Amino acid sequence: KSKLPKPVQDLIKMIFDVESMKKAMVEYEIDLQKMPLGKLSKRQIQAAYSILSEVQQAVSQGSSDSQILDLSNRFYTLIPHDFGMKKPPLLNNADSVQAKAEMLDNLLDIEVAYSLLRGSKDPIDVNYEKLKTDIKVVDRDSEEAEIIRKYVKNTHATTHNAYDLEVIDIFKIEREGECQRYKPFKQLHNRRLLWHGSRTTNFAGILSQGLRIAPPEAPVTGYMFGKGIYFADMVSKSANYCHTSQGDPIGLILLGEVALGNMYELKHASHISKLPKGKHSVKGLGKTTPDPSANISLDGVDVPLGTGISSGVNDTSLLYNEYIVYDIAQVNLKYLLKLKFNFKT
Ligand SMILES: CNCc1ccc(-c2[nH]c3cc(F)cc4c3c2CCNC4=O)cc1
Repeated sequence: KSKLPKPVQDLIKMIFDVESMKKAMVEYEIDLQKMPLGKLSKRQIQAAYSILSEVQQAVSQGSSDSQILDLSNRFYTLIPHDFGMKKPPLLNNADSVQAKAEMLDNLLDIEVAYSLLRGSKDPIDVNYEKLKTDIKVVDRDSEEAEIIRKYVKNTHATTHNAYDLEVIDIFKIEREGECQRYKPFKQLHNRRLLWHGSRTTNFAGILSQGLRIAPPEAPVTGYMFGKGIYFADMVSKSANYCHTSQGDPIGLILLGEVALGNMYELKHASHISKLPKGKHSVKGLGKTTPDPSANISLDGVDVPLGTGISSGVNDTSLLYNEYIVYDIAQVNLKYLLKLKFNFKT
């Protein structure tokens, strides 16, 4: 009965895949009986973030093993885990705290996906409408597809040699309310078409609610430029955040129009609470940048699809550029790509 094109139906099945959600939770060693998908709650996850912030503070402060163990046990009480024969890993380093924070980020979007899914017509059409997003297939033979394929081909980083990328499908997307929300930023200068990678299990949340900023209660660990929305001009830097594997080599990646305006240019980590007055974004400066002479205009937006060349910058923490905005209204999502990851083994 569903009149949606086959590629769009396949996308809906992929994003609302309950088996992918359960597999993710098993990998995280979550107790699926004590915290089923339907029992995930914002208030409990909020409280879990706060505890992880206390753990992060305890670890860097060099607190006693007693107070670290206490906080570690409090986290596992809020978010039940099942380690089987193995005892529960002690949360006593920054990497472990960041891994649990990123698990919570993914769990929240899985909760959104499951709540939508269980919230006459073909089930595929019903679930499509719940995304509150217009999704159209971009024709393979179109100049539009040629530009996007070239962006993918040209901006694969030399140091990301674990996989090759193949574009399966290109979708043009329009989130309900996003045009009205973006309107004020639409006439800002320096609008750029940039990559945003995420786990497939996040995309129901991303399409229904848009790209969002980490809450205050989330720990600061791994936010190089503070709590904002991060984008790449190199497809492979973003593609890495799809967290695809040989077992599941199909990923989803966004092209967003980002209203960057006056960029605060940084070479090193700075946890931005407030931009300098007159700045609209941060650019992390990479050693390698898309060749600016190959910059193209797609529907009034700059597409940096040039091959990676040396920037001017040797004295930087970053191999590749990154772009951060601190207002959700500065992003207009344009395309969603289904990518095949061909791992080299
Ligand atoms: C949430 N834990 C800390 C954290 C995790 C991931 C990111 C991040 N940095 C990026 C740079 C970039 F150029 C592109 C991306 C990211 C991300 C994740 C979002 N997606 C990206 O493509 C930033 C902070």
